[PDB]
Amino acid sequence: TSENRAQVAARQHNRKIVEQYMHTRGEARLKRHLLFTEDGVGGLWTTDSGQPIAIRGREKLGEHAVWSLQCFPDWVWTDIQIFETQDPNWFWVECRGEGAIVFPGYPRGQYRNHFLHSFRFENGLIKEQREFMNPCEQFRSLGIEVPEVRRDGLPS
Amino acid sequence: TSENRAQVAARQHNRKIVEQYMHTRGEARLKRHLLFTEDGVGGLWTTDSGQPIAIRGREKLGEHAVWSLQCFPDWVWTDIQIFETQDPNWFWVECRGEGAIVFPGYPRGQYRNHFLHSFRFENGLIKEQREFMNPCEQFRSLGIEVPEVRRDGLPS
Ligand SMILES: O=C(c1cccc(O)c1)c1c(-c2ccc(O)cc2)sc2cc(O)ccc12
Ligand SMILES: O=C(c1cccc(O)c1)c1c(-c2ccc(O)cc2)sc2cc(O)ccc12
Repeated sequence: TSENRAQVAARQHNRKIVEQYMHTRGEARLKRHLLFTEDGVGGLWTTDSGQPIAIRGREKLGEHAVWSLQCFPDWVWTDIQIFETQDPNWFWVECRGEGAIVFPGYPRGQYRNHFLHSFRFENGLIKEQREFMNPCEQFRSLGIEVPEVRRDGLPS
Repeated sequence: TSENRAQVAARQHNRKIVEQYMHTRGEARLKRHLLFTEDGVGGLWTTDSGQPIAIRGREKLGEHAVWSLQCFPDWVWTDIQIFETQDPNWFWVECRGEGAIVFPGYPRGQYRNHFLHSFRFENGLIKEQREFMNPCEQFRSLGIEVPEVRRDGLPS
């Protein structure tokens, strides 16, 4: 059907955008915001406070990349697995990430973590990117003590 | 093609299993392990230590459900969104979960969180289930202090 053709076409184009995003590194990160719609949103959905840190708007995304290039100067996404879905405009990615972390007021460290990303598209560009990770590993990379759930009472 | 028919059939059956898993509640949780292969694995991939808590084998999954029915006595998954993928044997689920948490040696609490699940299938049953969440919300539900990354030096 004409609908299936349109959905197939959208999914193939959108997959190329996800691939490009995931392989953007170095100075090219300063232009990654051009993969978003003008009102596109990106950011980190898993933080210590329980609220997302959402960067709203293509312009603010480009401004944020200037910061992230300083505080994550050599970040790489690795082990990238891209998942298309029944929605041609919705993709998920499982990957790892790694790089130096140079966060204001903390010792320089090395950060490694597992990540899941969600990518939702509109008219050929990213409308919403969300990443999900375990913040405990970011705490460790910053030298912040991670609390330990006591396991004495739990099954082996 | 015959391959596409086989993949389409697998995906439709597997989706019904994911739906059944996500809607299993109450005493029916004691039989949820029958949705797994004999060597199937399930568990929690995001914890304070950074290592998964994997429950290995259909038999051990059924034993674990006895524990989880005591310590999460009224758990419900809500806001369930099931994502098929290009792999007919791989699904992702975005959802929320909620219920009392009655963990050994901690005050009884109420736990709410956002979750992602991965479901991989073999021969019509779950070979690997993995959940991913932000442990900071589980800490809060247990009365454990969550450290705060200092944000003074960060862009507004
Ligand atoms: O790393 C990040 C982060 C968040 C969004 C985008 C990004 O590129 C990095 C964290 C925070 C952060 C907040 C505002 C900001 O302008 C830069 C950074 S605050 C915080 C608290 C945590 O517990 C864990 C992570 C972060
Ligand atoms: O809740 C869970 C959990 C884990 C797997 C399956 C399950 O049903 C529940 C956590 C833990 C746990 C470990 C062993 C066990 O037999 C029961 C529980 S240890 C720990 C540490 C954290 O930081 C956060 C969660 C858990």
